[PDB]
Parts: sequence; structure tokens; C-alpha cells
Amino acid sequence: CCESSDCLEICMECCGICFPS
Amino acid sequence: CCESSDCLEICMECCGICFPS
Amino acid sequence: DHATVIHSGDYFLFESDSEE
Amino acid sequence: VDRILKLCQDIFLVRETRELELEEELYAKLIFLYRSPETMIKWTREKE
Amino acid sequence: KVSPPSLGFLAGYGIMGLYVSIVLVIGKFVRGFFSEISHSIMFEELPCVDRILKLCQDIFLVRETRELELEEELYAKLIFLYRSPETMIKWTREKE
Amino acid sequence: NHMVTASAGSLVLPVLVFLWAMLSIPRPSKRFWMTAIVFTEIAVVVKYLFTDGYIKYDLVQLMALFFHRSQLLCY
Amino acid sequence: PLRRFFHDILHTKYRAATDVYALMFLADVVDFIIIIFGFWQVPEAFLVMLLIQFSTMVVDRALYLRKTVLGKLAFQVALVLAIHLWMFFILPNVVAQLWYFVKCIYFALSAYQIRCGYPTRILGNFLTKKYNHLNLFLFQGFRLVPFLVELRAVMDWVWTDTTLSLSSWMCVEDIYANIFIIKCSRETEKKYPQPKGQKKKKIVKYGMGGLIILFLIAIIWFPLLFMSLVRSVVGVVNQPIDVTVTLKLGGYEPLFTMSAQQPS
Amino acid sequence: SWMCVEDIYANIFIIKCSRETEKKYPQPKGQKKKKIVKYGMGGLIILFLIAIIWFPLLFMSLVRSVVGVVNQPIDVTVTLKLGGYEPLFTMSAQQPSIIPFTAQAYEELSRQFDPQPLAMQFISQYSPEDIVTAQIEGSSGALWR
Amino acid sequence: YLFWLVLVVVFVTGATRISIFGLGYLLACFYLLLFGTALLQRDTRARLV
Ligand SMILES: CCCCCCCC/C=C/CCCCCCCC(=O)O[C@@H](COC(=O)CCCCCCCCCCCCCCCCC)COP(=O)(O)OCCN
Ligand SMILES: CCCCCCCCCCCC
Ligand SMILES: CCCCCCCCCCCC
Ligand SMILES: CCCCCCCCCCCC
Ligand SMILES: CCCCCCCCCCCC
Ligand SMILES: CCCCCCCCCCCC
Ligand SMILES: CCCCCCCCCCCC
Ligand SMILES: CCCCCCCCCCCC
Ligand SMILES: CCCCCCCCCCCC
Ligand SMILES: CCCCCCCCCCCC
Repeated sequence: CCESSDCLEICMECCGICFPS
Repeated sequence: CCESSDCLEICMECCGICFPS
Repeated sequence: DHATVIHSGDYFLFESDSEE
Repeated sequence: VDRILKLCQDIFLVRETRELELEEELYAKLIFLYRSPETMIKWTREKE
Repeated sequence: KVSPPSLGFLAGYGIMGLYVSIVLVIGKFVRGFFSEISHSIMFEELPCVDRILKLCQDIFLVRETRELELEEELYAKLIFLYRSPETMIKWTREKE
Repeated sequence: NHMVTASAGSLVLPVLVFLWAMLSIPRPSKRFWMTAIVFTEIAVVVKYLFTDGYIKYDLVQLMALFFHRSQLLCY
Repeated sequence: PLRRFFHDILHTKYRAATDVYALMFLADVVDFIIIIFGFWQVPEAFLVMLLIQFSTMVVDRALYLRKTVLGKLAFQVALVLAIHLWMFFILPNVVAQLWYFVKCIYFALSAYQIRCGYPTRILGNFLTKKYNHLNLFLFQGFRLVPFLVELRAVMDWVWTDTTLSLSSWMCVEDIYANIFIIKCSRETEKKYPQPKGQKKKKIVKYGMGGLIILFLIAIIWFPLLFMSLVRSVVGVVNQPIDVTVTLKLGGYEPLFTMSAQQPS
Repeated sequence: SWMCVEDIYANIFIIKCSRETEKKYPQPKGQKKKKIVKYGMGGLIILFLIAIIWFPLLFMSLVRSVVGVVNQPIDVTVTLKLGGYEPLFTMSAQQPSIIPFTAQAYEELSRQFDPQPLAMQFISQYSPEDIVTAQIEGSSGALWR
Repeated sequence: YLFWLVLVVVFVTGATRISIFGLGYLLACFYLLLFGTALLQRDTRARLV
């Protein structure tokens, strides 16, 4: 049950894994 | 019209692009 | 000279003197 | 990082107005911020 | 007529895929310069490095005369200069 | 029209759209629109005099160029 | 005379000022994309068109950074004629029709730049204007494009009037890029704050972690799978079409060539 | 630790050389960056980047494109295997009888089958001195067995 | 707008039947498209010759 809030969270945090924060 | 002064400048600055200053 | 003026930074520039 | 982006954007502004003397001067600030980690701590404080 | 294969692997995808891979890796190689140039402006933008070369050359001089006790001591100075960025600022000041 | 037909058909008006109409003091002119209508009519006439089995995308061209003329006449 | 008047009123004039470079470049990016995709004499043609899109984009950047309306006029005139003459060199198509269409949009937005003028404030990255989440993602994507970041930097340096060298220009660009990314993140954390001490949301963890694991699986296992799959396919029936039994008997003249073929 | 002191020294030397040259030849305060210097370095970098992407493609295509070496049947061996038990009728010919069709000859064949598009296509696409003539011998002498 | 749908037919009658009469139809359209808005309000009853 991936919510849109979760979906942005996931995306942003993978971006933080590569890019800063 | 590349002058010798310009030529050294160019060379040194490409060296600075790789090496320090 | 460019060299001396780009290598002139000191701590006084970063003091909080009414930085708006 | 608000105070550092101001510095960066001031370098850009000073290159558009072609007052390149101040470009050298503001670049000096940028490099000293990044040459002393303790001043970065001071300048990047959350509130003041 | 006959067609001589001047490809080797596969012009359609083998060589093509290799080309793409090369480009990407060359991409990363070139990024390797313009990405973290700002993480060294503390070890590369020193105004006057004269005092540090004296230290370095003193280590060399003390190894030629084989007084290796002072080698350890002068190495300690070198590593503390490079362990505290603020002392580097002090030691690399243009004039004094 | 230059995407459906080629050569002498089009490649005169599209060039002029990019180099005269759109590169002008505010509204193109009057001569641009006149030359557009004229060229499109000439093209129709010569394609009718035969290229064979001529296509008529110049119908919708001429009629749109005369619609704009009406819009700018009313101002 | 009339031509001179047209050009005078396209240069001196009394118009406004807009910055449509972003859109012009986007049109050219789409053009590049469809030409790259349109590899389908043809390879040579597509390779020349590649070099072309590229060279024209570089020239455009030059005129934008040097704010040259006269230069843009000249470029536009030349490019219009040349692209229209390239329609005659069709000898090496939906791809080409689309390339023409998107180049027409570029010519329309370029014509607009010339007839409007160049605005005073031209510097500043398009995707660093606002500090949201979309700007963040777009900027990071631009940085992920193989050589766009570095090309932008070097190019801009060459045109923009600076006192600094390439090394130092690249320093301020790196600092700015990193600072922007941090700012966007700080802004989003102020917009949507996360309670103090609130786990990390099971789902978020499962997603990112899962993706990473799967990517690692595809580094080791997937190649092996693909390799084995392709190599395993072996075995095409090969049956002797004919049975040629030549019972070479006589040492001098070998004979006995009674033999058969496929029917038998 | 030996490598540490070597790295430090190397970097320090490079910095010193640059500092010394800036003292020897000072650059006025706020003096652009010299258009030519910029054009040179920048140009080289751009060209190097061009040679990362475009040049390989060019080289690749250039080599691969070269294709096409005329292959003409040396002989026309028509063995009209007739008898099921003993296939014979091997009256056939070789290069002397085989005629590599000339340019004019090719035009003739193409025009003969010009009405049919694909027929002409075959002939025309095949390069001149490609289409060979099957002048198979029909005379016997070889009795059969 | 009927004055104008007729102008469309005038054009297409020429186009379809490729002849010399067709060229004439084409011309009749071209003309009454140019000089047409004038006589759409001046030929309403005033001499529709
Ligand atoms: C909008 C669409 C985005 C995709 C465009 C086309 C995709 C092209 C390739 C994109 C792949 C994305 C992977 C990014 C990985 C992050 C690493 C990075 O440096 O990403 C860099 C950009 O570098 C690149 O050019 C991206 C390609 C990296 C190569 C990885 C691809 C794997 C395939 C090759 C495998 C071998 C890996 C390399 C071998 C040895 C290399 C020395 C971004 O940090 P940054 O410093 O500017 O950060 C600023 C502050 N830290
Ligand atoms: C929000 C997209 C899912 C997380 C990103 C994974 C890479 C793409 C896989 C599926 C694309 C929708
Ligand atoms: C389809 C599986 C991945 C293919 C490429 C998607 C890239 C993932 C992006 C991760 C966060 C946006
Ligand atoms: C081919 C398009 C897919 C994008 C390539 C990978 C992008 C995500 C990988 C790492 C995230 C920064
Ligand atoms: C001074 C040499 C020109 C700049 C260096 C570029 C690499 C060599 C190309 C031509 C060698 C003379
Ligand atoms: C002929 C083009 C380059 C080949 C190798 C030259 C190396 C360039 C040096 C850049 C500054 C010295
Ligand atoms: C084969 C000899 C040419 C030298 C190789 C490249 C040297 C210049 C490239 C980068 C400058 C540091
Ligand atoms: C991953 C950095 C944010 C950029 C957004 C798109 C980049 C490609 C990821 C998914 C492509 C299929
Ligand atoms: C960082 C790992 C996230 C998933 C991989 C992103 C897409 C890159 C393409 C590699 C194939 C899985
Ligand atoms: C740093 C870019 C300067 C030009 C490249 C130097 C020579 C390296 C050989 C690569 C072929 C262009």
C-alpha cells in the first residue's frame, strides 16, 4: 500500500543516497 | 593571433584545470 | 593583482556585521 | 545554507553588471569559507 | 556480391552497447574533476606554502644525516598541520 | 504544408514566415499577407496546370490566410 | 532601402525583453533526442545531423551569453536557409517531419528573442530559481546527464566575462550546485516537517532497500542468467544428404562408385 | 606515512611554482581573463568531448560501411539428374562459356523486365559485371550408364 | 456565411474536374475571396450582378 506521501519520501531519500540530503 | 604570452597562459591554465593552480 | 586579491580572505569578512 | 547562496548569487550578479573587481573580492570570501571549517560552522548556523 | 564483416562483434548492438558503456564511464571520469573540486580548496588554495616546504625539506635533510629521531618529530608537525585546517590558515598566511 | 509537400511547393513561404513575418515590427505587415495569398494562389494555379494529381492543402492555406485578413480588417 | 529599414527596426527598435532561451534549448534537446533515436549512408547522415544539432546549440549559447541580437539575427537567417536546404539533401520520413516541426518551434522562439531583445539579467540556472521538490529532481537529473554539467560550465566561462580561470569558475559552480541541493532539502523539511523520533516509515525503508538489493541481484545473477540462456540453445539436425560410397578398389584406377542420394 | 610526506611535498611544490610565477608575472587586478586564453582552453575541452562521442561513431561507421565484393559463378554446373536409379544429364559449362554481363548487357536485362518493378529491381540492384550468363553446354557425347 | 460556402464550392468544383472550366472556377473563387467581403455587404440587394 504505497501512498503518494510514501512515494515522494522513497524517491527523495534515494536521491539523498546519491545526491546530498 | 595566439601570442607566446597567450600560449603560455593557455598551457598553464589547462595544467591548473588538471593539477593544482 | 588578481592572485593577491583572491588570496586575501580572512576571518574579519565573516563577522556578523549587520548582514541583511 | 542561505548565507552561502547569497554569496554565490552575488558573484553572479557582479558578473552581469561587469564589475569584475568585486568578483575577485567575493570569490575570496567563498574560498575562505571553504578553507576554514570553523567559519563554515559559524556562517551556517541555523538562526544566527 | 559477398559482404565482408568489418564489425567483429555486432554493429547493431554489440559495438553499440560497448560504445554507450564507454561514454558513461568516461562521463564519470570527467565528472571526477568538476564534482568535488570544493573539497580540496583547503589543501590547494594556500596563499604562501613556503613554511610547509621548509618542513618537508627538513624531513628530507634529517633523513640524509640519519638523525631519524627528528624525522619522527618533524613528521608530527606535518600531520598536525594537516589535521587542523585553522593552523594551516595561520601557517600559510601571505606575509606573516 | 511544407510537411506534406516539398521542393518549390512551400520552402518559400515557410522561409518567409521565419525570416520576414516573425522578424518584424509587431504585426507582420500587409505585404507579407498579400504575398502569402498570392504565392498560394499561384501555386494552386500551376499545380492545376500540372507534379500530377496535385494535392490541395493550399485550400486550407488560402482560406486561413483570408480568414486572418478578415480578422485584421475588423481590427 | 526597405531591407535596411527592416533590419534597423529589428535591431534598434523600441520593444520589451524576454528570456526564451530555456524554451529554445528545450526544443533543441527534443530535436537532438529524436535524431539520436532516429539512427534509422543513413548512419553517416544521422551522425552529421548529430554534430549539427550540437554545434548549433553551442553557437546559440554563445549568442545568449554575449547578448547579441545581431548575432542571433545572422544565426537565424543562416540556419533557416540551411535547414530548409537540408530538406533537399534527403538522399542519405516521420522522424524527419517531426525534426522539422520541432526545429520550426525553435525558429519561432528564436525569432521572438530577436524581435523582443535580451533582458539584462541573463545569468542564473533555470532549475535553481525556486527551491521546491520538482526543481530538486530536475536539477539532479541535469547533473546525471553524462556531459551536460561540464559543457555548461566550460561554455559559459568562455563567453561570460570573468576574471577567474576555469579551475576557479568550476569551483564556484560546484559550490553553488551543492548549496542549491542542500537548500532545496532544507526548504522541503521546513514545508513538511518530520516529527521528532518517528521511526523512518516501514514502507519507505522496504522500497529503497528492496530496490538496492534488486539492483545488486542484477549485477551478479542476471548476467549469469542471460549468458546461460543464450549459450544453452544448441542443436540443429544435420543428416547426410547423400551416401557416397566410393569403394576405391584398383590401386591404379579406383572405381566402384555405385552410390545413392536423398531419395534412397 | 612515507607516501603521505611525498604527496604533501608534491602538492606543495606545484603550489609554490604557481605562486612564484604569479610573483614573477603579476596579473592586473580585475583584468578579464583574455578572450584568446578562454577560447583556446574551452575549445580544446569541447573538441575532446566531441571526440568522446562523435568520433568513435564516425570511425565505426566508416569501417563497417565498406561492404561488397563481386561474386560471380565461375561455372554453370547443371546436372539434370533424371533417372531415379542413375541420375545423369551432366552436360554443363565453365568460365569460357560463362559471360560476365557488361554494363550494356545489364541495361538490356533490366529493360526487358522493366515493366515488373521487382524484376527490374533485382537486375538493377545487382551491380554491373555481377549478373553472369549461364551459357550451359547442351551437347552430349558422354553416353549414359 | 453562405456567401462563403459557395466560394468554397466554386474552388472545389474547379479542383475536382481538371479542365479549362475548372481553371475558371478556381479564378472565380480567388477573386470573390479577395474582392468579396466588399460585395457581401454591398451586393445584398444593391446589384447582385
Ligand atoms: C534525466 C535522465 C537522467 C539519466 C540521463 C541518462 C543516464 C546516463 C547515466 C546515468 C546513470 C545514473 C547513475 C548515477 C550514479 C551516481 C554517480 C555519479 O557520479 O553521478 C554524478 C554524475 O555523474 C554521471 O556522469 C552519471 C553517470 C555515472 C556513471 C554510473 C553509471 C553506471 C554505468 C557504468 C558502470 C561503471 C561505473 C563507473 C566505473 C568507474 C568510474 C570511475 C552526480 O553526482 P555529482 O558528483 O554531480 O553530485 C554533486 C555533489 N555530489
Ligand atoms: C515512484 C517510482 C518507483 C520507484 C523508482 C524505481 C525505479 C522505477 C521503477 C518503476 C517506475 C514507475
Ligand atoms: C525499471 C528498473 C529501474 C530502471 C531505471 C529506473 C531508475 C531508478 C531511479 C531511482 C529513484 C528515481
Ligand atoms: C536510461 C534512463 C534511466 C536512468 C538511469 C539511472 C537513473 C537512476 C539511477 C541512480 C539514481 C541517481
Ligand atoms: C601550445 C600547444 C597548443 C595547446 C595544446 C593542445 C594539444 C596539442 C595540439 C597541438 C600541439 C602543438
Ligand atoms: C593532438 C590533440 C591532442 C593530443 C595530445 C596533446 C595533449 C594536450 C595537452 C594539453 C595541455 C598541454
Ligand atoms: C601520448 C602522449 C600524449 C599525452 C597524453 C595526454 C596528456 C595531456 C592530457 C591531459 C593534460 C594533463
Ligand atoms: C534520480 C534523480 C532525479 C531525476 C529524475 C529523473 C531521472 C531518471 C530516473 C528515472 C528514469 C526512468
Ligand atoms: C540505487 C539502486 C536503486 C535501483 C537502481 C536504479 C536504476 C539503475 C539501473 C540499474 C538496473 C537495476
Ligand atoms: C582537457 C582537454 C584538453 C584537450 C585534450 C588533451 C589531449 C588528450 C587526448 C584526448 C584526445 C582529444
